[PDB]
Amino acid sequence: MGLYAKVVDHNEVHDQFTGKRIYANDYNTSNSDEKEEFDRHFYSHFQDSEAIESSVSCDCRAIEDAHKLGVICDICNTPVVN
Amino acid sequence: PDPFLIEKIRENTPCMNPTLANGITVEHTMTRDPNTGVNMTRRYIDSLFDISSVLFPDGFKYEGNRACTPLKHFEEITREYNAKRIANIAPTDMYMIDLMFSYKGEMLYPRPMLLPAFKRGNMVTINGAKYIGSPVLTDVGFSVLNDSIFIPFRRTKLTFKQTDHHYMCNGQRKIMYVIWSQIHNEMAKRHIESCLAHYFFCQFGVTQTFKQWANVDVKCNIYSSAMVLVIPRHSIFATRLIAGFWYVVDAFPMRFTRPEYVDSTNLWRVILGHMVFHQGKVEENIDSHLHSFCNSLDEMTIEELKTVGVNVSTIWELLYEIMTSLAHHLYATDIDETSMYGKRLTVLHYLMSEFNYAVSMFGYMFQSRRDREWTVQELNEGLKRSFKLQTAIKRLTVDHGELDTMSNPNSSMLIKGTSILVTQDRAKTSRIIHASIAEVGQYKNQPKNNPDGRGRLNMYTKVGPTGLVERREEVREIIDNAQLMFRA
Amino acid sequence: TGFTETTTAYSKIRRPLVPIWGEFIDQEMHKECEVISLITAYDKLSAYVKFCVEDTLANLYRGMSSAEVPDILQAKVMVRRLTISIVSNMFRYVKSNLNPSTADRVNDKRPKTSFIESHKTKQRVTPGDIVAYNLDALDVVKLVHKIDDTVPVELIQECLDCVAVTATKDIYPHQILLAQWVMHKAFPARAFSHINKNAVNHLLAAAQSLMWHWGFQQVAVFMQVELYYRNSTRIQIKYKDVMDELYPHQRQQRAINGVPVAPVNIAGIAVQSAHASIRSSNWIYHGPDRLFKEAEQVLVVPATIKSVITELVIHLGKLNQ
Amino acid sequence: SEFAQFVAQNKDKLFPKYLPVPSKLCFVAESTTSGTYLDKPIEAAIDATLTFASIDASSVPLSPIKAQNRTMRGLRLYGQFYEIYAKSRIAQKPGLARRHMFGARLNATARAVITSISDPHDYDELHIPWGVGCQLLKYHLTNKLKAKFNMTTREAFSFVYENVLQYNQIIADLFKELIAEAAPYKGMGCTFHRNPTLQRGST
Amino acid sequence: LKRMMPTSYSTAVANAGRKAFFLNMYGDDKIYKPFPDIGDVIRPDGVIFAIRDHDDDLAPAEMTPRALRTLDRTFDRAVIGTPGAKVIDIDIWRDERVNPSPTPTGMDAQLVKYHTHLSSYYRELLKIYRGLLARRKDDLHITEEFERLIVTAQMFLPQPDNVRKLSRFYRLDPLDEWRVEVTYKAQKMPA
Amino acid sequence: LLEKIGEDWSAAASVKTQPFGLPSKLNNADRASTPGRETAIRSFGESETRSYNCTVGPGPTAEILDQTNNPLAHAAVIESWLTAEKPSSVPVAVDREKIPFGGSRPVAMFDHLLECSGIALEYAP
DNA sequence: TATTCCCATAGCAAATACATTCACTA
DNA sequence: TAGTGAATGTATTTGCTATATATG
Ligand SMILES: [Zn+2]
Repeated sequence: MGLYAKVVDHNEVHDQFTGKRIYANDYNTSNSDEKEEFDRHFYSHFQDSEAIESSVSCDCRAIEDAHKLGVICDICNTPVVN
Repeated sequence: PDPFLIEKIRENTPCMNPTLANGITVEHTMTRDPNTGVNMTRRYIDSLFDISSVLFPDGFKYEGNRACTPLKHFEEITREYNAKRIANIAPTDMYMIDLMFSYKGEMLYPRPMLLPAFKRGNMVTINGAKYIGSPVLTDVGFSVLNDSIFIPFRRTKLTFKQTDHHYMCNGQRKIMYVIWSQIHNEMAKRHIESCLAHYFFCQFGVTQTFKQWANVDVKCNIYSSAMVLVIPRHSIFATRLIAGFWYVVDAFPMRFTRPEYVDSTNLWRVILGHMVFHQGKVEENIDSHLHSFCNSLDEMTIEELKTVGVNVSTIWELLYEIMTSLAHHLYATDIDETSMYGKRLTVLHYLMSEFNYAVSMFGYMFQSRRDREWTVQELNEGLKRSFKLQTAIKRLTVDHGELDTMSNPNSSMLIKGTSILVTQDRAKTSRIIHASIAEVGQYKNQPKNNPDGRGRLNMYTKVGPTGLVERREEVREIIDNAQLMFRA
Repeated sequence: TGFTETTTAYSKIRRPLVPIWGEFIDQEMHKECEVISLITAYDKLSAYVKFCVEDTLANLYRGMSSAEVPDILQAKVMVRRLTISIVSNMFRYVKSNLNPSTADRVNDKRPKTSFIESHKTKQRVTPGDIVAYNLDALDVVKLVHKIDDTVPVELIQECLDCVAVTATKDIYPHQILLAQWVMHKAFPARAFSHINKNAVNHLLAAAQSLMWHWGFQQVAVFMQVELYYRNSTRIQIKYKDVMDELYPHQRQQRAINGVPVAPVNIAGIAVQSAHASIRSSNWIYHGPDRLFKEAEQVLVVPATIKSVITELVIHLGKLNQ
Repeated sequence: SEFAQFVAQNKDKLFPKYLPVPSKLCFVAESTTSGTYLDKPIEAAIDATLTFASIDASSVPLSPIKAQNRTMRGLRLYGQFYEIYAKSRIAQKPGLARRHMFGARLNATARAVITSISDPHDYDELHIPWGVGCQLLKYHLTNKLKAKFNMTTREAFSFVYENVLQYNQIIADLFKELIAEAAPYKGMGCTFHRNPTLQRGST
Repeated sequence: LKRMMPTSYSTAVANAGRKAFFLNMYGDDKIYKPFPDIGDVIRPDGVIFAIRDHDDDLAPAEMTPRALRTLDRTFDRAVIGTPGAKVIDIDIWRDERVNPSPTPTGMDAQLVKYHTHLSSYYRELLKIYRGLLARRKDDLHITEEFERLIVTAQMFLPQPDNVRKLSRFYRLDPLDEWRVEVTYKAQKMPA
Repeated sequence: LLEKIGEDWSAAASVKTQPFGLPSKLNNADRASTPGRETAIRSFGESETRSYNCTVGPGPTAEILDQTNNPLAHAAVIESWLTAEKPSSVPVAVDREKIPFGGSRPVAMFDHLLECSGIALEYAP
């Protein structure tokens, strides 16, 4: 019967979210240590024009083994996903 | 085939012009003087600095250019930065020259500069890619498109248009054409447009303007608005002057409270500056603007107009002839737009455009800072700021319409090589038939870009030493007869 | 041209609070804001600085919000310029500070290819090939007989019976290294980082059977284990001649004081890497029971495992000539 | 009337306490030998996020009025980003919607020039060249090679790629077996597209 | 159609060094030969050369003599041309100021052979110019083509130890220790 | 003879993707890595999907797109070919009960961006 | 696939080369 | 007991910051 538009409730999205939540309010860019961590979560950075020779990884690229899929990284606290 | 047959076939076949067939870009850029051994491109650089010497402060001189040894050439392009010497091994066709300057007899730091070299067939390799450099067919002196006279200078480009204004003479309403041009650029950054008569009034007095050029003794035939100007009962140029004067006065009547102030000079400049842009800044600002304007007619542009038959020595003489001799081009042009006979094959003016831009801006810096003592350190920093290693070649493969990628699957040099012609409209990135296409172009060769045959060069064209297209008499009658039937 | 007295912060220049501010500065970025925080003309200067800034991408990428830029520039002007026409100097200083190697540029990307397709970073392995190798690793008997066809089926069967038990345990680097070495004749080694865990467990059982058949029970016991709870890459004199014959391509060494250094055997490097991994932790046995008895063996490491590993590599070198 | 109805019904979902920053994949930074490249429409998103961060990073704590003024500036920046991103990246000819939602670059495809079948033939049959057949039917051939000839996957892949540029009798036999096994159809089904696509017949 | 055969010329480029090494594609059990010589032809499957990533922990698997002869389509990188095409030219660039070279021993006999001859060719060119410059101080005029050739020779030859080494690039692409360019020609049968 | 002898043919069964998970374009470095060009061909433009939605139908048209836009669906296709007794006579390639619709990356990106802005597209009740 | 250039100078951090020592092997 | 190589500490060198009207 066709498609129409709805309005989402953002705090309901916040409540139902799963995993540790990072707030951009808790970051001082002036401290060079905190700027690096902020850019870790915001940008998807590519250091060169080289092909990515990996199939699965965690957030911090500590585990690149496909047989460890589903295991949570101990450095970035992120599950290893494809 | 029979050997006797080939000789008879050869005997009966005319030959192409070797200058066009071998490539005219090579002939115009790399040909060396037998006396001195310096090529055309380097000589062109010398001529650019000759016309710009009038803007140089006293004691500053241009000493010429010198060829660099390969050792210095290697050292310059592998200069160390951040503890790293980057070397680009992709093949290029470049050579290096040094620009020499002196100040009060003391030689300054030479400025190395790279230039491109061309091979047989208009071939050049830039950063590992092959290209073809083709000539551009351009108008000599000036160009007319639509109620506009385009005149290119080495430092500026001017277009002259027309407007109509109403003035009342002896109680009779009359209409006259007013020629205007935009010469200051902050005026574009901004109603009245800058009239040529307004510029004359800014330079000379109104009485001086009328007496010196029009030989008219204007007083205060009676001309009034629609304040009185009186002329003896015994011209078109004077009428245009009157029309421009009233065109300026009518929309700025507060300034002319007393008639005598018309004959001043500062008031006209104030009006012009208010058109372009506080009175104090305005008065000083134009006094420099009129100073640069009076020195804008370079020697190279004078010779180009001389060929057409203009014979102008000062920028004021040019404005007089535009208002007197070239005025009819604004409404009733007698020059065929579709012709190809009175044109010139030009190479360097489009090849060395970026370098020419640097030279002009260098001269403008001196003009903007007149009456100043120059130190050797200041001059060295200025030279380094403008003339850099890759100034001339930094945009050859970007927006130059006469350079195109090469793709030739066979060994022929003519088919898509030295026979490519670039129209003036596409020089920097059709028209009805004309019998000259059969002589200068190739009317059956119809690529997509130029379906009328003006995008290719006839290999039998007659060309003068400077690149001027000449006429062939042995086909003059047949060409002329066809042209009549085309327009009949 | 500057002065250091502690006023080291002014050493590269060309009033009452200058010593205090210099000492505080000397004692991680935009420290001028903090020293300004210690302590109209102020509002006029702020408005002028905001006007100057009013007329980028690089600032945002470095973490400078557009709101914070005027405050930082005002602090810099107040500390480094006012303490030493004033309006023109401040204008030039602000304009210079707004726009300070080529690799430090922050360029704007200009994106028939879509905007998403403009990013052109590829993965290295075709997704279809990974799916193919997942199925291949499940054919243990076929793979084993592709390397050594004399292995009895019963030995392979006994090894495969333990796969289900060890499927719940996590796999460790020493297990993968030995499986990669043995199975390379029929299964690619680099595929181990891409195949799923079930594929790897089958290959670990496959390699264990081959080592059992060849007579390397002392090292085969570690292929199917669980984690319980000096590093020299040189080759013993006994095997140095043989290894250099089977793996002639060696790693060159940096010259010391002009004196050249003999090349290091790369195969010896890998042996030490596996030997260090085995002794890095204690292991719990989960493999075949009969194999555990043939090794004269929670799981103690024999004192000569490096010699056994070296002989295993020697066997593989002869097999792949 | 419409605007009043919209607000009167959705007023309970117009003032959230949290807002989500877009995904990490939206903002891509590529650092090369000639600098780092970024997408210009992303600018407002970066500025909005940094603005909220600077609220607690200020050396002097902000007064309640200054806190609200900075908060509104951040919110106005978020609104600018979503409108510009939808206008410039979702909604255009090379946009997300018209290039990827209603189109795709498919797997198992080929592209080549065409010739004619003038000999006696069936009107709905197609002949593909040798090179296209080897690369297109890579996994079909690998299945046959493993079963019939007891090849490993590595050997099968090596065998297929080796014979793309040369004729091989074994591969040719497998091609016919694949075609003959598509019964009761005459062969392997496919679709041929001609551009531009206007009428039924171009596909 | 046998009388309407065109000929195509093309060039293949490979880079080896700190990241990867060449494989033994044209040699046997006793000879390592990564790519065909001048006058050879491309082998039937069309591979000119292939490179494998560096990894020391996989040496007993990936560095056996058999593994160096076998090309893995999924995990290696190869450059493929027309089978049966005849190699007619080879150009090699080497970075000699590496301590130590990341190339394993015994994998550069062919690379060194062509580089040594090429270095001699460029060395003689630079020697000729220096002799001319000595005799004709300030009287030596050279064409623009010769000037660029001498610049190429200096870019090719090693730099004196007193100065910093060159970082060679090909249009914003950094060269590795080895760069090999192979030119081959093939004749096409229209069908 | 004329140029363009048709030597630039392309054919690929599986192609390498981006970090986003969509087929990528081919650069010059990867042009000669295979005997023939292995590039995904844009055989389904917006105009083609307009035609297919009317003749073939919206149902089957979405299946064809999802087999590429969803990388997991493509992985199911390859496994079906490899495990089939007759690879050219597979009844169903993607088991829609195990891999249901809703996994397409471009659609998920579309939904995510709209959700952040505060809206979502839904079926009319 | 991205280039057309990069002010001079003092202090610091990290990388690097060399000497020394203790444990393993013959 | 003699020879040798890995681990460690220490002095030296160099890359890295941080400030310094104007051309259709
Ligand atoms: Zn991690």
